[PDB]
Amino acid sequence: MAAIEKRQKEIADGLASAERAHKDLDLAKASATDQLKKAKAEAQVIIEQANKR
Repeated sequence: MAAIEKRQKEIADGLASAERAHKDLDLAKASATDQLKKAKAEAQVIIEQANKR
């Protein structure tokens, strides 16, 4: 459906495509969480949530 009949090293496209996406989403989520936490904590005072321990 994607590759008709022309492709050699797909790992490359998948690496850059998966890397750029993973990094993008990661930075996005992190930025949001940090931004929200910062704003909230700044509003007055709010504890933090433990995702692990």
